[PDB]
Amino acid sequence: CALDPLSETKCTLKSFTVEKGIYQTSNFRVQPTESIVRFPNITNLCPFGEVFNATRFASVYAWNRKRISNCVADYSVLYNSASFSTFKCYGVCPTKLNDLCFTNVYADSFVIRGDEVRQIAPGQTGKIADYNYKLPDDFTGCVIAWNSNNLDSKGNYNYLYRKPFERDIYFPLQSYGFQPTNVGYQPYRVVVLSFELLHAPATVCGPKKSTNLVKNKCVNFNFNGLTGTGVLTESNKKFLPFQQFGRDIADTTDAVRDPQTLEILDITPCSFGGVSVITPGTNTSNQVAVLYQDVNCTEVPVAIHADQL
Amino acid sequence: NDLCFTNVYADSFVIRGDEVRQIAPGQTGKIADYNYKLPDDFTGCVIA
Amino acid sequence: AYTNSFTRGVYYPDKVFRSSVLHSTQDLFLPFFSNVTWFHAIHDNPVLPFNDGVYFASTEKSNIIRGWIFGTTLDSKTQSLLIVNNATNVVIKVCEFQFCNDPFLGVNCTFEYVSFKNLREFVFKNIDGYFKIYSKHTPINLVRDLPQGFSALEPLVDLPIGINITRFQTLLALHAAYYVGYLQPRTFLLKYNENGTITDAVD
Amino acid sequence: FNKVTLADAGFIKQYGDKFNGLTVLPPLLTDEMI
Amino acid sequence: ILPVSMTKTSVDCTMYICGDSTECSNLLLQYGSFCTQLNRALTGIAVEQ
Amino acid sequence: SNFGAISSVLNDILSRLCPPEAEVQIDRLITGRLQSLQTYVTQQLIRA
Repeated sequence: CALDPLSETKCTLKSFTVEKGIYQTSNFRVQPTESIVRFPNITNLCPFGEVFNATRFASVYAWNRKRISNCVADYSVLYNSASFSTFKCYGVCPTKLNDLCFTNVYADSFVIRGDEVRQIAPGQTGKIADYNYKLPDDFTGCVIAWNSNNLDSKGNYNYLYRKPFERDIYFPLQSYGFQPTNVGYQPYRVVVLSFELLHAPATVCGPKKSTNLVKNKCVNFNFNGLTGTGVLTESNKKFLPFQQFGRDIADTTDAVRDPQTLEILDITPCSFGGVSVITPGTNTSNQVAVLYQDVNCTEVPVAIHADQL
Repeated sequence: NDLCFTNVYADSFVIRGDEVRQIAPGQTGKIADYNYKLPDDFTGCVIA
Repeated sequence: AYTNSFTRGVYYPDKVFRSSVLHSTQDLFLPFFSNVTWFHAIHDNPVLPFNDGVYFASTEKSNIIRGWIFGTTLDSKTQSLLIVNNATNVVIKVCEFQFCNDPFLGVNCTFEYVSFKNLREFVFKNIDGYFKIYSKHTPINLVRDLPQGFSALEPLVDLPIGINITRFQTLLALHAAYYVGYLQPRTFLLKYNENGTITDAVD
Repeated sequence: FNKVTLADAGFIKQYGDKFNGLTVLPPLLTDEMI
Repeated sequence: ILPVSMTKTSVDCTMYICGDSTECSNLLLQYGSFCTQLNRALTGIAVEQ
Repeated sequence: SNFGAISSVLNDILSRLCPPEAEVQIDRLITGRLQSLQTYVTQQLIRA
């Protein structure tokens, strides 16, 4: 089906005979494309070396929240770390965190009983989740939890427990009997990373190297974790200085600002299903003509990527 | 017991109990990359 | 005193370019044809509620209005956002301030930042703990009132400060007039032109 | 011909030269042939 | 005054539904001939104008 | 429109998720965008 326009037509029709006519053809042509990557120029490393190694994490009635910002974020080191007994993620899958890139990231951290780790999931119901650490039902983030029975047990009744991300302080306040001989009654340390995916400028971005920028070819791009397959072309769109991206009538992305050089690129999809094949019957000839729908003839090799065909 | 396969393969090995979490089709982690990854469309059983 | 704000107090809802399109958006907006409380800075700066958010404007020839305060108790029990322009640049803090009995500018801490004939318009909102500021400036030729016409306020700065704000006050240079209105959850239809600029709106 | 007009997206935003697979094909008879 | 024709639209249903994603396009093949019969219907409408 | 997916943008789902969950989110967009096209083509056939 990728051989020639008549083969693309025979495969569009699911037929070896083609009757006389003009046929608007489904794509089938081979689509090689090169990756392109872009992120802001920044050199700080994110403080996970503080957050995951602090001498004591907080009690889960009054958990502590750390803002991560303005840094390169090696989530691959966290995900490779032997320290973590479980590493859930929701709205993101952890392998993608090194390609992905965020405005801020919030780490919430505390100690709980090991059986309570199952309650740290989106919109959960239970005697910790419904009372002092509720996650949103639309939470986008990772939950990282491990037994700390070597660190935090003594038991160690200095560890205590009592809406989404709410904090509150007679009180229902209670203590944990953390002793080394306790399997579910162990202390577990936990960190919860919440990702701020808003369309404002990103500041917390994975250690993935920005490529050179390729215009006028079909590329598999990434700008600040916004990906796509498309041709990039520099454009005359008058972005106001606060605007980072541009959208079509469909609200699909039509343009982007490069984060390293503040030029505006239009995006165009590579496919070009705008091909029609003019044929006499295959009983008359295998000769065809091709109509490239509403393109200028000098632009045809660029419209169809004829060097890759 | 109602079913009849063309071949069956038993993959037999030892890991730490905490890492048995990683032996599933959609899973990720150091077992599920550097030494033993299942297909994401795997048909079969995992026994541990 | 009061005055009726016309089509004023509209702002760019997101950091996205759109052009030659009509876009419906739901957000905290000042309603059209709505009463804003009017105060002279010459011949006061009382405390106001913040409600869901604030539209603030000053009509000027003098730069007497120079800053703002936001918080809950405003008495060092908790963080309070202080914003001042020092006549060279903007300076911002969220410290546990113990403010004066009648605050003015002479002619613990966490977050900090450093950067009638005219009308200066600003919007303050505090969604998800992000204190978002929007801005616009224009010439005018009226001492009494806001102009009957449209211009969209564009982002000044965004501060991830997390304060549970419920109260507000302005700051004056002492040894001009200003207007206060409250934002409300409203659907607006916005008219983005070829230059990606919001040129009109429907409440 | 002056009394019928376009103001649509599109239709006019495409026809005045959108790329989400949608296209407008020309008629076979041009208005000069009609 | 009588209507005689309408605008001859064509929608590439793979680029509408899947937007140049190969991952989506492989999932859209599991719906079979829904996409080709949408293109067939709009082609019949367009030729009829 | 989302049609019940995490995002209406097909490239968000592909840049954020791995295949086992990305295919569940994309299938909501495929189902709703295919229904959106069937509704358009049906009403264009009646209008034609």
